[PDB]
Amino acid sequence: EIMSASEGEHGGYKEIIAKISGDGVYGRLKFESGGHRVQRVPATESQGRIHTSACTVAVMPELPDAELPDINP
Amino acid sequence: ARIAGVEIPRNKRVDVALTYIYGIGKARAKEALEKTGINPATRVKDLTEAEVVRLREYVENTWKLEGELRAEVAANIKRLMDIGCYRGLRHRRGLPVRGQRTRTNARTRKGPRKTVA
Amino acid sequence: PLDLALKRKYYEEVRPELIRRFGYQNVWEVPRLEKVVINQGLGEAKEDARILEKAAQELALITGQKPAVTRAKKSISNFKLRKGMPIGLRVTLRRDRMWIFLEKLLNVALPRIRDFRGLNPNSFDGRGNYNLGLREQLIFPEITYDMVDALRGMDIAVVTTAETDEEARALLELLGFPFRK
Amino acid sequence: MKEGIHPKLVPARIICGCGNVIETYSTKPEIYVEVCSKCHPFYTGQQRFVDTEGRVERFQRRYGDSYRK
RNA sequence: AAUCGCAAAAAGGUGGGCCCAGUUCGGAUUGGGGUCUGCAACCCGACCCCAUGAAGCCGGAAUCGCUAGUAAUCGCGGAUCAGC
RNA sequence: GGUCGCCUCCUAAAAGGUAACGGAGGCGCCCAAAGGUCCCCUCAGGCGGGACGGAAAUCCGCCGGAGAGCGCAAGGGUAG
RNA sequence: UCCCCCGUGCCCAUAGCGGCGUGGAACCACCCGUUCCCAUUCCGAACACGGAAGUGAAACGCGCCAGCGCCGAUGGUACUGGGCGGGCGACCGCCUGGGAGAGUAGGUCGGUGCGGGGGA
RNA sequence: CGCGGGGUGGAGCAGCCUGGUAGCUCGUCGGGCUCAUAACCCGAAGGUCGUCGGUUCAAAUCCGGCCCCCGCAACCA
RNA sequence: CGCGGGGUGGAGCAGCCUGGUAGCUCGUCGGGCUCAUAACCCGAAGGUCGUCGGUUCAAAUCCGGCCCCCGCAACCA
Ligand SMILES: [Mg+2]
Ligand SMILES: [Mg+2]
Ligand SMILES: [Mg+2]
Ligand SMILES: [Mg+2]
Ligand SMILES: [Mg+2]
Ligand SMILES: [Mg+2]
Ligand SMILES: [Mg+2]
Ligand SMILES: [Mg+2]
Ligand SMILES: [Mg+2]
Ligand SMILES: [Mg+2]
Ligand SMILES: [Mg+2]
Ligand SMILES: [Mg+2]
Ligand SMILES: [Mg+2]
Ligand SMILES: [Mg+2]
Ligand SMILES: [Mg+2]
Ligand SMILES: [Mg+2]
Ligand SMILES: [Mg+2]
Ligand SMILES: [Mg+2]
Ligand SMILES: [Mg+2]
Ligand SMILES: [Mg+2]
Ligand SMILES: [Mg+2]
Ligand SMILES: [Mg+2]
Ligand SMILES: [Mg+2]
Ligand SMILES: [Mg+2]
Ligand SMILES: [Mg+2]
Ligand SMILES: [Mg+2]
Ligand SMILES: [Mg+2]
Ligand SMILES: [Mg+2]
Ligand SMILES: [Mg+2]
Ligand SMILES: [Mg+2]
Ligand SMILES: [Mg+2]
Ligand SMILES: [Mg+2]
Ligand SMILES: [Mg+2]
Ligand SMILES: [Mg+2]
Ligand SMILES: [Mg+2]
Ligand SMILES: [Mg+2]
Ligand SMILES: [Mg+2]
Ligand SMILES: [Mg+2]
Ligand SMILES: [Mg+2]
Ligand SMILES: [Mg+2]
Ligand SMILES: [Mg+2]
Ligand SMILES: [Mg+2]
Ligand SMILES: [Mg+2]
Ligand SMILES: [Mg+2]
Ligand SMILES: [Mg+2]
Ligand SMILES: [Mg+2]
Ligand SMILES: [Mg+2]
Ligand SMILES: [Mg+2]
Ligand SMILES: [Mg+2]
Ligand SMILES: [Zn+2]
Repeated sequence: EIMSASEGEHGGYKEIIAKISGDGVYGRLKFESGGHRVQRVPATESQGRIHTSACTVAVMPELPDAELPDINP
Repeated sequence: ARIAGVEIPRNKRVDVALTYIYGIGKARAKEALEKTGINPATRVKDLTEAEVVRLREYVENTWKLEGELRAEVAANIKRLMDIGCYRGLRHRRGLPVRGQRTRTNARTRKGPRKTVA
Repeated sequence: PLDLALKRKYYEEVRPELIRRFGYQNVWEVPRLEKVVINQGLGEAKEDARILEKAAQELALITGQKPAVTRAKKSISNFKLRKGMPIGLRVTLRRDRMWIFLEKLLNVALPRIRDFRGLNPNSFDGRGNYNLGLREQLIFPEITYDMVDALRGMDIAVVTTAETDEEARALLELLGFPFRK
Repeated sequence: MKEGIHPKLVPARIICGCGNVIETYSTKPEIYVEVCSKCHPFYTGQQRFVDTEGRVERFQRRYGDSYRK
């Protein structure tokens, strides 16, 4: 289920975050964190040239959070 | 109401009038005429009660008609859907049975267009 | 009194047959009808024209007596209905006029319906009453084609002195009431 | 009887769709009928009508054999 | 095989019916019953008979073809190929 | 800031009455029928039955002493 | 005077619900008929009239049981008019006169007045 | 209470001259032209003229009464 | 806490005074235009109106309690 998701005119997603819920999820998506290069002739190509591009992705595990039960005398 | 299952269009001819019975088409209409010997092109009301009562029972007893016919048709789909044949699963999911292409059309089994993003 | 085939069938056949089956020790203990009540629940002509005033004519045509009106008990918003506003017809048939109804109903009217498969036997009340429904009023022969402007059904209700459905089912089945099982 | 708004109850002859002369009373004097108690299927016994055993279906379809064992 | 056959061209003419209606318009969908080709038509064939007779009463924004035997309309033939 | 007259209940200690910036609600109208009288009728609710009809529209049955109704707040009264 | 029925009061369920049997000579009811008086927001159901063939089925009358309902002591307590007592205090306690509610035992399927009709 | 003048279709409205003529704009619909929204040009629908009632051959145009909104100036124990 | 206003489709704002009836702009979705994007053009979706209650035949509309937001007040010592 996606959360934040800024579009990208065409196509994208220029930025998009998503909560992938389940079991063994972080275990198999651990190694995705990093830069992913892409080489191809893009859709946007004004002629016929192959264009290199990149996208950083970041997998972050589920963080059990908890604010302090207010103050304490 | 009236012969046979319900009343038939008294304005137009009798060979047409029979069609408007859930059980009779133009085919069995012609036959109902011949195996009763009645005038083909004479209007409904114009038929003498003598002509009427003879044709009344003739067709009631020969084939299945109206809710009686409908009954079997309904009963047919039941048994298909229960044994779980392919022709039954297609009824079960409300899709076209007689093997058509679903990627387009087949609207008449699907109803109106269920467009989503 | 009156020469009525049904009034006869009851007394000269059904009635002694009832005593044959259950055996009563008094002549009055033998079950018999008392009321036959018809109720077209129109209500469609609620805040609408007295289009029901034609349906009165249709109803009286069948019974041989004028039906009175019934009006709204409480008011209901969901039904587009204000209290007191008229919504239905009731006509009670006692004595001889009752018989003439059943004598015509059981004979002519009932079999003239769309796919008659026999009256539902479960539809029995409990303390000896039986109720059923009609969707069409042209079923009766007194009603013709142009006399009708729309299909108006009715809640036929027939009562009896019977202690239970056993006597009731028995009484009617001998009279001319078909059943499914 | 509150006579003054009720219809007449004339003696009615009723010729039915079987030659029947159903003797009774009614509001209409000469009314004719399509079907009556005297010939309806679900009225006079189990009857038959067209329906006998539901088509040739299905364990009795016949119209073929290839077994002798 | 200019011999024989596919082969009735269909619009057309004549005759008869239909009377402005979801209609004798429309033939989708479905039931039941069969014919053919193939080892074999469940997924997955074509055609025939019966019954069912849907949406549709001239189509928003938009858009296409074609200037003469052309456009529109009416059939027929073939390549493929057991079959469609 | 809140309140100011009138009404209902409680506070109020079993007559009446009784305070507080005590607890809770209403009123400033309405009806030519909602009034006078004679005559007849009896609820709400519950279960079972009932074409469209549903939780409930109108109808049947059985059950029911008042829990309905009595223009509107509440109390009292009220189907003899 | 004693029993039965009818009308009617009183007491206000110890009288009622439910179950069980019983009563038609009389009385009553249902019942029969819908011409007339009268009547139905439709129906002779109700109300009304003229009856008297049937019948105690229903209603009602009379008994019969205690499931429900209802009634419900004695004894004891709570509470309390009055009079005191103890404790720092919050609250307890004694004498005197009055005395529930609940619960237990148990009771109840009525009593009765006037009038009319009929019985011994 | 007393004076002043009005509804005319869906809103604004002369027709209220001087009684025989019910209009304009927008609105809405169809067509035109149109990259368009739009201006623009043709056609169409809707008026019972606040009510009952009176004069007239005929009156939304005149009167009697009255409904109603706005407008008028006083009064307010 | 003392008074006032407010909470309605993803954003912003009508509708509540007078009960029956969810509206505007933007956004989003589907189809056009264009080589493509935006503009533009055509069609659609999308809330049971903060929340518990009560009034009513019926509540976004009326009435009471709570939650959140906003402005005003908080003075003489
Ligand atoms: Mg971004
Ligand atoms: Mg960011
Ligand atoms: Mg007989
Ligand atoms: Mg009864
Ligand atoms: Mg021709
Ligand atoms: Mg087909
Ligand atoms: Mg057309
Ligand atoms: Mg002040
Ligand atoms: Mg008190
Ligand atoms: Mg006290
Ligand atoms: Mg005093
Ligand atoms: Mg009731
Ligand atoms: Mg009830
Ligand atoms: Mg029910
Ligand atoms: Mg529901
Ligand atoms: Mg009581
Ligand atoms: Mg109130
Ligand atoms: Mg009270
Ligand atoms: Mg004496
Ligand atoms: Mg016993
Ligand atoms: Mg006895
Ligand atoms: Mg007995
Ligand atoms: Mg005896
Ligand atoms: Mg006797
Ligand atoms: Mg005697
Ligand atoms: Mg009685
Ligand atoms: Mg006698
Ligand atoms: Mg006797
Ligand atoms: Mg005894
Ligand atoms: Mg004691
Ligand atoms: Mg002491
Ligand atoms: Mg001490
Ligand atoms: Mg202390
Ligand atoms: Mg102390
Ligand atoms: Mg203490
Ligand atoms: Mg103290
Ligand atoms: Mg003491
Ligand atoms: Mg006692
Ligand atoms: Mg306007
Ligand atoms: Mg004149
Ligand atoms: Mg004039
Ligand atoms: Mg103004
Ligand atoms: Mg918002
Ligand atoms: Mg573009
Ligand atoms: Mg959707
Ligand atoms: Mg949604
Ligand atoms: Mg609420
Ligand atoms: Mg509410
Ligand atoms: Mg309050
Ligand atoms: Zn017949």
